[PDB]
Amino acid sequence: MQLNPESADLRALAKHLYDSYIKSFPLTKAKARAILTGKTTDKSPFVIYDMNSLMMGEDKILQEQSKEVAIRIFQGCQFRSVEAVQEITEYAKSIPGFVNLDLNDQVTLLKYGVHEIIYTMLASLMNKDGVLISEGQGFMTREFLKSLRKPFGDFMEPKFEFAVKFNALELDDSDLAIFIAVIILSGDRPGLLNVKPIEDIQDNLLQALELQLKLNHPESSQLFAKLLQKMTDLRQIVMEHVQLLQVIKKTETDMSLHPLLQEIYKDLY
Amino acid sequence: MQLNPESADLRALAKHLYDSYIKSFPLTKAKARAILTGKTTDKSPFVIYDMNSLMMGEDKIPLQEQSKEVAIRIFQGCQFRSVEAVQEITEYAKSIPGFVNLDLNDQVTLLKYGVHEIIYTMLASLMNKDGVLISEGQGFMTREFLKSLRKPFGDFMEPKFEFAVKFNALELDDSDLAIFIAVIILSGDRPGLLNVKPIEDIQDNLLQALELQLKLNHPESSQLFAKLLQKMTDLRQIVMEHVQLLQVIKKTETDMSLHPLLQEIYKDLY
Repeated sequence: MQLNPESADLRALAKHLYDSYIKSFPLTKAKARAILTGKTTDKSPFVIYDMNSLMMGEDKILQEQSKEVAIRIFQGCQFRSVEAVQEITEYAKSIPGFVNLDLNDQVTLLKYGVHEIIYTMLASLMNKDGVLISEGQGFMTREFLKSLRKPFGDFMEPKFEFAVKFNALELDDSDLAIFIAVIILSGDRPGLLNVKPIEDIQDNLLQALELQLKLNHPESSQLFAKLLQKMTDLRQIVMEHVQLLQVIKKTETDMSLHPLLQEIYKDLY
Repeated sequence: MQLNPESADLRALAKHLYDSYIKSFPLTKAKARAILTGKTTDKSPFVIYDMNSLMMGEDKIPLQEQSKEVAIRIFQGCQFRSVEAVQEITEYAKSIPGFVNLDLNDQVTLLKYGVHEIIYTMLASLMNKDGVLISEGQGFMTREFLKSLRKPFGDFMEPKFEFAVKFNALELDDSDLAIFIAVIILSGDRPGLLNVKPIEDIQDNLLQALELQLKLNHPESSQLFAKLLQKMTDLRQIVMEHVQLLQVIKKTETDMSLHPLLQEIYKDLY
């Protein structure tokens, strides 16, 4: 490793991705950690730890029902998911060379990868106790999400399980900006014609990420390998999610989905 | 990259894994590629490209519907080998430095989730754009023939062929495969394990060994380490779509049994 024009360019590529990551995503890992440790005073979130804390929290964010509780939560998860797909698309277009690829392959790269990004970025909002909700305005506890009516008391546990392992790597927004870009640009997704120009964009991004982690994480040896193996855990989560979603469409027929999400989930896994 | 005691040890770890890989697996990539390119002069396999080539081929290896009878036998022969393969992988796993000293419940666990990932990584060595070597180089079944089989069997081999194409383009050899296989086995993030600390401790070395092997052996391929690691993603997807498909053949066909060794592996998996 040395200071040469190629290394200087890999840093330039890294800065670019970071600046566009900041421009695309409003709730950054730095921003969310600050809240999660109480370093901010403006963003003091309400904690939803039970039913009585949820009903009071709905005032900020029939006679009696617990079914309406699991329905309302799940709908709000897909409410944010749609807003998130918009940001990821805005971001994807800023990756050097993405636009100049086949548009039918741009559609493809975003179709399979959007969910992997969603969950990578969701871990930034999480801790062993719970998740930040409503752009940092609320905090829903892990155990509360777990107590929800079957089979909803299981749709968030794999994300929390992942989040714990991922967060132990101690990555920052500068590292996440390259990693997110790496995930998008993959030459092993189905329905791709031009894998050659994609694998060349990713080769640069991987070269950029390897250097970023070398400079930023002197302590973590084999982090590059560790971070790359998390893409395996992300695919499993995306797969177990669509597998769980088929149970919602079947067992509880009266549970609709947004047409933007309906197109993504169609003919996926 | 430098020559120091740690690097010398990583090479020793690499040699060890290769020598046990050779001892465990009889049909190596080198061996299979020679058959596939007609460089061997004895192992001349019979090509099964349709129905008539299969019947004549069955002479070399039920009044029911022909298309159903043929799909059933093929699918059974895929699992007959799969069993023989699990035995080889287990023999290999025991040779990885530190595997035996771990928890035996964790040893059972690691092999439970990883055996299928290895099976498919090693299956790609027997494959080319045209088909797959069957019965240890005695036969060659075509991709398109496997694709024509009665629903939903005409779909169980396509993901393996798709993978194989991408994996083989990396141009790995038995030395590289020997470390990669070992890396897959020592996966930390699997269910039913509490001793993640010693498991990760083994994989960190294996990964360090693989990074050096690819650096020395593949001077041309600059991000081969990153590329090869991303294939573990494709392997998990295949193992997942496989168990998901296996569910269909039991619900569709009541008269479709499985070997008790495989029955234990697939149980409570994905």
